[PDB]
Amino acid sequence: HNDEMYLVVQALIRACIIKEIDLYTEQLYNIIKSLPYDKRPNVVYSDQPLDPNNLDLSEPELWAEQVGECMRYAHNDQPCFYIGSTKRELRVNYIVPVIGVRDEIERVMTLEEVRNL
Amino acid sequence: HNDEMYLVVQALIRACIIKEIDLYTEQLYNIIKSLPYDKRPNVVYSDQPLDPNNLDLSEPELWAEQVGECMRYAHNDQPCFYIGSTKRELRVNYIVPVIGVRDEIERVMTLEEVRNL
Amino acid sequence: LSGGAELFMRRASLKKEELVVHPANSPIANKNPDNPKKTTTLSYDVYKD
RNA sequence: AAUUUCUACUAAGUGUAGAUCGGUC
RNA sequence: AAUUUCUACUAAGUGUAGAUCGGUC
Ligand SMILES: [Mg+2]
Ligand SMILES: [Mg+2]
Repeated sequence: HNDEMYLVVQALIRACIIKEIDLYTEQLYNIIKSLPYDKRPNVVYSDQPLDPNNLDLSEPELWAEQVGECMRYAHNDQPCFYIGSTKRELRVNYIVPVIGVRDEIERVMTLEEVRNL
Repeated sequence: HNDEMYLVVQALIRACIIKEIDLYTEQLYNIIKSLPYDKRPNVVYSDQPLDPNNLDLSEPELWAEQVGECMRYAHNDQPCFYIGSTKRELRVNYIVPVIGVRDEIERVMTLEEVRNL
Repeated sequence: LSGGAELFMRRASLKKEELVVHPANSPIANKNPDNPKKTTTLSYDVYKD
């Protein structure tokens, strides 16, 4: 019960991380659903733990299309973030908003969502 | 490094717990602020990590006064919950919703907040 | 009227795992910028398909 | 829950409806 | 984003605005 509890501790670190991401997803969901679909930021999407205070701008998976339609998951009720229009079916559950359009974006844009409105 | 990191890991477990309490405080904050002050649940109030899945009704600090005036606490952006009227000034930020008057009440009533109305 | 009335039975495609809803008593945003309102709120469930 | 101070508010969007003369246990 | 099916909505509260003859590549 030495290394097993060690990887359990790693799973608990990932639990605190994914609950920080889920908490910021909830408050960020509130400030995004406060916006009338025009002052929305261009948001990086992912289906992986994306940890906005530890964002890595390395891979070409970074994308900057305007988010919308952040509705539930009605077996577990979630904020869900279609990255395009209604009819693109690109639902995700991990988002980080950034500055503007594509190509070597700026870095983080943390907690400036009230300055978008 | 033998005994200190042990309580560091325990502090991380308490961090995951208090972020669960903060998340349920956030969702519960939204579902309570979507209610018109008359169908409000009778809310146990505390300024302590209150963890409704690990609730113990042994102390005499149980109280079921109807909640009201839930608003924002922007110095650390915390959701603040008054427990009396406007003019009782007993602000708290840890809440558990149950049913009814005082004395050996119903126990927890978690995840039934949509059934309030 | 005319002949050849045809009753078509149709099966289910979306299973019960991937249903996504608009919940009750939650002010959601609105798509059209020409909307004179900005939010809307219902008292029941609005599903997806 | 914003006020010349107090109270009931959010009340058409940094406010609305009232009332208040004296310094003194 | 709820439909007899399709599309843009929430549009006064399990809907609203239009359009659709045909089984066949
Ligand atoms: Mg007052
Ligand atoms: Mg549609």
